[PDB]
Amino acid sequence: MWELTILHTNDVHSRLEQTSEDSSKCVDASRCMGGVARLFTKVQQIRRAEPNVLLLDAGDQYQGTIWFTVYKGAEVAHFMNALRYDAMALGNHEFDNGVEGLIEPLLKEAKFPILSANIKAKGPLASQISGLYLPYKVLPVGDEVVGIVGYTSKETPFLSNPGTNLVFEDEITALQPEVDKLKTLNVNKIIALGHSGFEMDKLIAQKVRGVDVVVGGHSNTFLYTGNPPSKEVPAGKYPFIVTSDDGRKVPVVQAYAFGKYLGYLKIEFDERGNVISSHGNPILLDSSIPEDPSIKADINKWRIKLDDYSTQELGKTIVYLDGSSQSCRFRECNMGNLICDAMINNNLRNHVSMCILNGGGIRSPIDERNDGTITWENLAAVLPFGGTFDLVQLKGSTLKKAFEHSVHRYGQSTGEFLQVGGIHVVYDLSRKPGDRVVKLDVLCTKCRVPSYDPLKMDEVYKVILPNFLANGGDGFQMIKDELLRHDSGDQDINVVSTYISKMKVIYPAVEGRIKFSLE
Amino acid sequence: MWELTILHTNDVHSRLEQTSEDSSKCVDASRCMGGVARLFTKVQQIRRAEPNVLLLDAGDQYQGTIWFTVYKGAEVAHFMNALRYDAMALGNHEFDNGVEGLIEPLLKEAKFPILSANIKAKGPLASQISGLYLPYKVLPVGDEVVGIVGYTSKETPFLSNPGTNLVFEDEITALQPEVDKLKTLNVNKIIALGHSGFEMDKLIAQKVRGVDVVVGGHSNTFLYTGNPPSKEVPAGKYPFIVTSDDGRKVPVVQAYAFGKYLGYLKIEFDERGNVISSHGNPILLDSSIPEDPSIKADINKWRIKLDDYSTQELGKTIVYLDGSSQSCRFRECNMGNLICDAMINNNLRNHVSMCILNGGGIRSPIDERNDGTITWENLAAVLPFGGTFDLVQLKGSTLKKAFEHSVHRYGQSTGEFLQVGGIHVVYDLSRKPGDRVVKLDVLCTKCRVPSYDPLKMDEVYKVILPNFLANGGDGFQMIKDELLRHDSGDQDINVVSTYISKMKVIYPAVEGRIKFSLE
Ligand SMILES: CN(Cc1ccccc1)c1nc(Cl)nc2c1ncn2[C@@H]1O[C@H](COP(=O)(O)CP(=O)(O)O)[C@@H](O)[C@H]1O
Ligand SMILES: CN(Cc1ccccc1)c1nc(Cl)nc2c1ncn2[C@@H]1O[C@H](COP(=O)(O)CP(=O)(O)O)[C@@H](O)[C@H]1O
Ligand SMILES: [Ca+2]
Ligand SMILES: [Ca+2]
Ligand SMILES: [Zn+2]
Ligand SMILES: [Zn+2]
Ligand SMILES: [Zn+2]
Ligand SMILES: [Zn+2]
Repeated sequence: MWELTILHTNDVHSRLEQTSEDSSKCVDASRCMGGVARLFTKVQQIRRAEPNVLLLDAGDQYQGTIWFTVYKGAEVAHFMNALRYDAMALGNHEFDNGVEGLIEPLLKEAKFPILSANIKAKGPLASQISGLYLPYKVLPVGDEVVGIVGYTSKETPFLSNPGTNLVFEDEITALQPEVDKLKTLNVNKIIALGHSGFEMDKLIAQKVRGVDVVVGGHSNTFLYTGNPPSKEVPAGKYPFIVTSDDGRKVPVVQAYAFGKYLGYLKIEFDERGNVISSHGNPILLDSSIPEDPSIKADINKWRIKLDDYSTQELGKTIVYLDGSSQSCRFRECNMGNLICDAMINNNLRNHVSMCILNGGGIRSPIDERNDGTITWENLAAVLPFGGTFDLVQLKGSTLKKAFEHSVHRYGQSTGEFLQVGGIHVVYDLSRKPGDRVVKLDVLCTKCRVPSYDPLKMDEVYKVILPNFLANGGDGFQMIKDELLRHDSGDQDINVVSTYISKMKVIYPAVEGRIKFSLE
Repeated sequence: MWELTILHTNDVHSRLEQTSEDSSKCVDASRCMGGVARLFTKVQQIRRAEPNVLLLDAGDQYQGTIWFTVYKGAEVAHFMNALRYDAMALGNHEFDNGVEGLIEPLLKEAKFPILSANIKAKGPLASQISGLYLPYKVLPVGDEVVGIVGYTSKETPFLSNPGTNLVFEDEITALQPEVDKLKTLNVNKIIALGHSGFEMDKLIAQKVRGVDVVVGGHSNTFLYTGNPPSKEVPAGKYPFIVTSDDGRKVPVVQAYAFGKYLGYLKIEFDERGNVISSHGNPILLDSSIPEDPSIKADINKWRIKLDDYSTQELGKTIVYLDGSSQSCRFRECNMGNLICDAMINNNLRNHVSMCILNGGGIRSPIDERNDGTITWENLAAVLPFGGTFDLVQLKGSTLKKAFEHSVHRYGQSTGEFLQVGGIHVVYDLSRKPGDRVVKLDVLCTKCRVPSYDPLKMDEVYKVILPNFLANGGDGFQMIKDELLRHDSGDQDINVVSTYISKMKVIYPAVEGRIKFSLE
């Protein structure tokens, strides 16, 4: 038997420092979690104990906090290099700052292979990106070799800005010939490492002949065997077992997000590279694990430059600003109401009364226990993308279809669920998709006293929304296709920041803007 | 036959200048109404035409605009004297600034008799107030005499600050011996002029033997025969006929409020002072009637001092601020929501989440068509009383009873109807009084994310409300009797003014805080 320990992270999203349990800024250091210093301690402890170890990342290191806004990936190359990651697969957020934002800060500076087998470069770009990422890497581990084959979401063109020169093939189509090539090179132990979501990961496990294990990301999937150590509810056992079409049991793993957990899988291989068994569980990187002092001091050095975004108080909150995915993708969330109220307040300076906002665009909560203080740093984790809040004119029919889209596949923690302003929507999830909106009232504009009236299909409404939605992001194709007017607006973070400074003390409530009917 | 023309006003409430149709500040002079200059023109036109005329006021000249805040009744004595009023009865708002606020500005300066037969002075006050008001006045009108007997609401001690030295008797008990005294003096034509409301007026007509006509006020009752000329819906025909217990047809009249109409009743008397017939209608004092130039110039002179309250823009509204009685005493009104939002914003600077406000305390709307400008003058007509917004701690049971009180006699345009903040109430008017509240949800305080939960009878809530309600005003005896804590707060007008200045542009909506169930 030959035992391999796979350590893995995914969707770290710029949480270089330790954080609160909800992955927002660490205030009470006594109960903080994650961060690269604490992760280092845990990894080193495992490397001391186990002779055959791989530390892998399944993408989306890019984007999430002021670390990325300021260092733009240089912090990722630096601290991943310091942690001695063995390999990384490209995620969609690695393309947020174009191909040049991936090439210069990360690809040219990483000391570990960066992988994607389903990304093919064309035109002038093909010439200089050659060699900076690889379809696979064969890694020596003890007296053996392990093949790692990469993959990135085929949907990346729609999720990010990878440009016109990169082609994203179907993951299964692209993976099979690379796995077959590795098998002809006598590599009998193969890990598929990539960034497409748990559903695609299970499909890769089922269909790509020769993959022994799948390490994934993108869906922030939490898997656990037994009693979970924190608030994340398991979506399945760890590892999640898939029976392949050629009859093999293939473990599929993922480790939630934000560096809160370290994924840990032990695989028992035979001499021909068959998986005899596997077991493990994600390790909660809580305060019981000490933060490595060398890494922590280097984090404290890089932290100096970021304190310009922490010293200015924009305002105060006396309520928890719930920007969690568990709230904002399933129900009305007070962070969504705050952001929509700021959006409407900004354009009103009777003009435009309605706001829609994809809940998945709210990327972090903000805690009120830090003497209620809100800084640019706190808001930057909520709104990291540098988008704008645009003015659009829609038909009632278009809006009805958008609200049907908001809940068409409700229950999967998808970002399309809409947060609102100037709208009172009631859904009935017992009804079929496309017919779940049972009430949709909107604030009148052509009235001297604003009040709620039923939306009319043949009428025209002005809505403030992110450019992400005006461009048909999150499958809101009907908005881009059917809109009547589209005016570009102010930068998202500046809109909210200005609103918080005007109000001084905020207390946004959940107040019945979105409801679900029991009957 | 001897014909008398009675001209009458009531509840003028400091509308010395002409106003908008809704009785708020005149902006578009082309369509403005009321005011003392326009009233003078109409009265003079009638005096030229009819030889036997009386111009009467049924109280509540005091309180309503910056005119009263600044001149404190000196403007009332002055312009009533200029209009040559023949008599006035004391209203409840004539006692708002104590007995000294009635005595010095008005009683010592009026050139016409001021009347009340059911007000008896005691102690040290009895000595100097003697003669300044009278129970009645016998007035020469041509070759005849007409007796006018006054009356003031027996409830004045609870509605105003008349002090401990004045006793308010039952109107009928006090009126009968004065009417009997007038009959022994061979006065066969008697007008009862007073300030108790249309219901008491009908009772006086029915029960006080010898009263030929009742001229009233206090309930802002609009009566009309035929098609009404503006937005006020008639409560009955003009005059309203009562058959007395001794078998006589007694006309009862009232002329709405704010000087928008001039009450006009022609009475045909026989030689023994029996009413043979009567007819008339309130005259809409609209732009077709020219404003008298002499009065208008004198109004413009007194106006100079008030322009200090008009030059400073506190902020802007882009919506009509509906502070009308027709909205605020019957349904959720956006002026109530604005005032409750300002009340909560002021104390929050999780602390206190709920607001209740008697709709009758909202004394005027504010128009948005004046380039949306809001001044101290505009807010002073909304909040003329100089009250405070106090913090109180109530049991859920107490709150439930207050909300039952808010709709116990719904439909009568009474001021107890509550406007709210941090409360979602649903009423069912088909149910019996005391059991009409079908839903009452309140914003949690002991929660990190505020949200609505059903009120609990045995729990404790902190509510911001006017001192008027904390003192059990508008029959909210349960608040004064059952409250657990009462802290005095900031001046009402300053709270709203400060909130408007912080927001800069306001757009309060009607948003479902108060609802009525159809079933
Ligand atoms: C501007 N920009 C990025 C971008 C778009 C185009 C061109 C360049 C850049 C975004 N803008 C906005 Cl508003 N919402 C977004 C965006 N990126 C994701 N999201 C949201 O995040 C949800 C997915 O979150 P997760 O479940 O954590 C997976 P992942 O971390 O891969 O995003 C989506 O369903 C969206 O709602
Ligand atoms: C402070 N103060 C006065 C006052 C109280 C006590 C001691 C000294 C002064 C008031 N405070 C407040 Cl908040 N609401 C009031 C008040 N005076 C009336 N109201 C309201 O106005 C309604 C009646 O209005 P109307 O139908 O037009 C008759 P009227 O014009 O006679 O008031 C009442 O039902 C109350 O809701
Ligand atoms: Ca194998
Ligand atoms: Ca008579
Ligand atoms: Zn991610
Ligand atoms: Zn992703
Ligand atoms: Zn009045
Ligand atoms: Zn009154």
